[PDB]
Amino acid sequence: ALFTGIIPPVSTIFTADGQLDKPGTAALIDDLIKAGVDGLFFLGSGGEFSQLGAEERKAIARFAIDHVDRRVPVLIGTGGTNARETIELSQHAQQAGADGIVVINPYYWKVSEANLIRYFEQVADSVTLPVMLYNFPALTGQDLTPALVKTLADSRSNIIGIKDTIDSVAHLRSMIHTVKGAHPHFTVLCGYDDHLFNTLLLGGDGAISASGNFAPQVSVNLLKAWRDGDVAKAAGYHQTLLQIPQMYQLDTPFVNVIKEAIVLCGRPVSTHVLPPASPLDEPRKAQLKTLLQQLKLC
Amino acid sequence: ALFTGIIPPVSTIFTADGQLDKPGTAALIDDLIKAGVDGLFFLGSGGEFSQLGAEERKAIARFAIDHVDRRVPVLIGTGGTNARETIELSQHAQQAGADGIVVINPYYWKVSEANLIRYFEQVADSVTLPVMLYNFPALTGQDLTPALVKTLADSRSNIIGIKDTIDSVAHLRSMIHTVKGAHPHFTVLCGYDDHLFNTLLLGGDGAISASGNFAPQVSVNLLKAWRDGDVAKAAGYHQTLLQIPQMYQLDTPFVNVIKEAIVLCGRPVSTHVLPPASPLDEPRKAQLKTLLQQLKLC
Amino acid sequence: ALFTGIIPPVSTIFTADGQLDKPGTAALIDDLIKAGVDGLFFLGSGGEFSQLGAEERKAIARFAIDHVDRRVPVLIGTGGTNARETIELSQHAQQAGADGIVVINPYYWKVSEANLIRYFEQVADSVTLPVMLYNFPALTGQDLTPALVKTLADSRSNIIGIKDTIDSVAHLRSMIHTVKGAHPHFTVLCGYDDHLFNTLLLGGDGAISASGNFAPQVSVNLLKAWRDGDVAKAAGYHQTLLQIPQMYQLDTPFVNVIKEAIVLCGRPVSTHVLPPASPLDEPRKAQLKTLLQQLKLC
Amino acid sequence: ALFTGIIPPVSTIFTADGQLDKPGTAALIDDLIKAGVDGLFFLGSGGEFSQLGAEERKAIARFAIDHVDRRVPVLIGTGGTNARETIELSQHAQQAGADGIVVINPYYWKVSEANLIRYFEQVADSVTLPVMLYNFPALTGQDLTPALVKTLADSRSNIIGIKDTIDSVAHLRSMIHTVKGAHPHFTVLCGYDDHLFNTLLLGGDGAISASGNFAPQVSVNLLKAWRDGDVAKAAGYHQTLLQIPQMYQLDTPFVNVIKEAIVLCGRPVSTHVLPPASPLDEPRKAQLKTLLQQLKLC
Repeated sequence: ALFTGIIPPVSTIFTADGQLDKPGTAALIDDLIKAGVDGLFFLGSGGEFSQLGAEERKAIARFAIDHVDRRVPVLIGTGGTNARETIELSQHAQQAGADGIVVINPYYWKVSEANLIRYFEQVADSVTLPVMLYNFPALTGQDLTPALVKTLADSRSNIIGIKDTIDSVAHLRSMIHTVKGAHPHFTVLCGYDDHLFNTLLLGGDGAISASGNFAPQVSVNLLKAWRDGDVAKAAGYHQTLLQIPQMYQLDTPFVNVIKEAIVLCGRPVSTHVLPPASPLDEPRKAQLKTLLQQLKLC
Repeated sequence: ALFTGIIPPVSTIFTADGQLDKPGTAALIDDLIKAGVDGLFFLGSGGEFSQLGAEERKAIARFAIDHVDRRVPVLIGTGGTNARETIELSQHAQQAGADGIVVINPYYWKVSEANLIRYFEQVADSVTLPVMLYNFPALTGQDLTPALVKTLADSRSNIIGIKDTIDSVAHLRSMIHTVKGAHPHFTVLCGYDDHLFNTLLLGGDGAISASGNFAPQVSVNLLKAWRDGDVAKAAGYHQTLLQIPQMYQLDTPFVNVIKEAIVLCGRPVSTHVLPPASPLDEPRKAQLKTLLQQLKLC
Repeated sequence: ALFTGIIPPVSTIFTADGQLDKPGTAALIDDLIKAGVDGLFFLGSGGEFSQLGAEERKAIARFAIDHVDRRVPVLIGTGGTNARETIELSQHAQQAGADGIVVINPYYWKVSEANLIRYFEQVADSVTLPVMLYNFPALTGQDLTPALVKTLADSRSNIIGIKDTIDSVAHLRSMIHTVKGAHPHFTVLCGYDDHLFNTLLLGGDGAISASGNFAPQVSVNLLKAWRDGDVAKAAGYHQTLLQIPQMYQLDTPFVNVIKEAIVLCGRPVSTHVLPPASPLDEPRKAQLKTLLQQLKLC
Repeated sequence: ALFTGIIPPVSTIFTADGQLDKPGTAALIDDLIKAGVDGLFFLGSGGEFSQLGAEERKAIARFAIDHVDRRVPVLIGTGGTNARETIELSQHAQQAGADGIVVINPYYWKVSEANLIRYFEQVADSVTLPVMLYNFPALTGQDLTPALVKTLADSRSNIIGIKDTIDSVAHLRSMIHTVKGAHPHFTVLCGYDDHLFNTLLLGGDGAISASGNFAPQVSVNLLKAWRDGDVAKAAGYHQTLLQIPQMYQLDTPFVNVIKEAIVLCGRPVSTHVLPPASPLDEPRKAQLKTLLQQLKLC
């Protein structure tokens, strides 16, 4: 099983001009590796992939991969609506030294099932890297069903995992039963902090969630306790993770909230976010600070 | 805080003629009280209230309350679309000796917010009993928001709880935060087996869920372990509760599955369900058995 | 084709104490027959079926059937969630002298397709009357697809039409293509005022819509002009029907608006509605008046 | 009022290698101008904007603008998820000689209302050109409400129109009332063939719809009859438009269908579409043919 455990969707740090901030991004990366995470996911939703151009995306992927320097496995989010660009980004990721790619379904047109299967087959066939699917139906408007994901895992042997970003115990349970039933080593990662514990108890593999960025120790220590067989200690961390997502209601998008949390929890970086996201105002930063303090996160 | 803990939505047991089966109903009630439940809820969704006439509802309430004979707190589900009837069913439940009523929002017309607040205020004023709200938006098509629930709890002091039937950590967390923040003794009970653990860890109060009928020991042992500070033990029971809901997929509606489970787990009753529900077939009964066996429930 | 043309969903008139107002209801019935409608539909959504008990429904049906006295075809809405009651209301409608019944799908539980087919088969077999289906997915949360409706028309020969209540050209077109393609005399009536014209141009058969109560001359004259080949005259009435539904925004439910409009347009009746509906306040009554006056309807 | 009447969302013609086909696109352009359209819209949804890179889009806009050579007004679709790119495409379109831009809301993140208002204000402030909004909630997952459109029309005087792409008489009626009530020359165009007639009768201004490509004469002729006060002639064209959208069911996306209809109605071009769209198979091409022949379109 590839890409198991805690694999944060790393924020991309930008300067005030909206250019990749190399020292800031590098420092966040080294904080996360230092914290014991199992891998790093660049250019996911929280990494602002959808607000970046293709060449910006390539430059960021290359920098991120080079800085990591094989210390942990690296995943690159290569999806979008332009399928030709997906292939271009996916092959670039492979050429630059990524260990895998993460591919969301096209989120403008909700393409027919036949087009959807064909889309994922051809992205898969375009690289010889492992491929992880990315389900985010709140944003895409099209759920990757456990049945369709099984079909894909049946069709292509490099389709080996999923980030299932959904607030649903049923979706996760059924994803694990349906797909891991047929494909024992298929990786099921939840996209939400507050589902890591259940995911593990259901027989899934970990999480790619936002709090990996500013509070990686909570998820890391939950996974460690769980693997140790210390279910009480695991559940104590889960109790914190249950409460964290209150801060994501502060703005939409909440990539600004995640970067301000990174700052408040001890890492000085530019908080700049790319439009149409916008800075978190002072009242909502104070609100964030008090929540992080209440959770003993800073 | 009223109605806390494990409060099963008791199945209504009927003979072949579609008439109340008093001995079957009595025996189920007596099984559940013996299992150590904290209360009994009659004529919830799983009790088939929506397939019953007003007079039959009154007959069932009467019989159930009298048999319970004050051994545990009793809730009666009195809602529907006919608000005159809701008031009639509520005052009947009070006169008959109920300890509280559970009231769903009208589920044909999704009435305006002003009509909805008025409805709930009107039914709460019709009785002097405690009133629990019932949120089940998958069936009602209209969610009872934490903000609207708070308004109701501010507005009437006998509106004291909610059964929040939803597969959503966010909805439960926000319910608890919003309403219990304002009303510390307001009772939050989840409607799904697989959210009990999370509900307790979030600061809520228990569950009214289907497995209460055929595996009450699992939720009962979970609540007891939790209240004893033995979180690992509680998590062990949660792991069973996480898996149980796959049986509910066998039919729609799944009131037939619940009764077949009661029989399989050791209580012989007739498993008759009211139209438009229909008998569970032999192949699906066979799948139910092996799931219950796999979970060590029979 | 049975039950074609203009068939108003007649409001039920009640006294201030919430009982059937016989003179008021009889006079509304007589206005509509005088206005040239093709049928009368009692106890539809606008007739407040979902707010009335079983015995009130029987009483209203009997009175309405008797007052009409075979001068136009009479339909009775017999649906609900209690399928045993649907059968008993449908059999009563037949014995009382109704010409057909209109049956909505169960709208609490969205039953499996197997259960849904079985339900409509059972109701259709309980009577030797014409059966019209009622699709209202905004309220039911479950669409009667053209495929499913064709399966029902294939299955029972007394399932002979549908009231399709949806703001969708595509749903109406596909309903007509699919069902009338296999059953040329299956009747398709739209449930909204502003789709009557399109329904006719698409090859369907008329409307059961709210404005049939207070402005029946608009629909009746549209249908007449269309059959006369005076398409420009039809389109002029259509322009009025396009603007009418802004008045329905005044309340939810808007059964109060419909009764107030009957009054405003010349027929003094009591405008009492059953909870959870409530009286229309004086400002919205005035707004309703100004909308009617703008459309030259009073 | 700017950009009224019939403004097709022009197909982008590509060669078998996926590059802009200049002579094919030029021929389509000249066919439409010659058919009497009131303007041309490049890089809408049907123009495959979402499957194209930013540089590809700039090349297409430049070529289409230069080929039209001021013969009719030209709109360019500039939107996407990357707001910085939206501004860059919008400024490029103005510098290239476009008459206006059409801007969809961001369709990955559904941004907060504040972020959404701010986005359209900054795109509008980036150009001195007329701006038309684009509502397509089936694809974006975020409806531009009549109330929000009116707030934008109040805020920026170059925000002067909307393409409202919705199967809804209610949405169109309310859009027209709310926004044109406040701004009499704000232009409301429907996005669907089968709502053109209702749009005009409601007080709106025309259509940007797929059949403008292959059957422009139907819409042009309808608009001409309407403006002539010959409503019966207009309604005869509408009867064809009511039936056209069956063909769009043949694939998702249906950009392939539109180009194959262009070919079947008499203009030989390459019918290549960009992934994740795919070629229409021979069976579905025949089906398209028979549908066009039935409507006397080829």
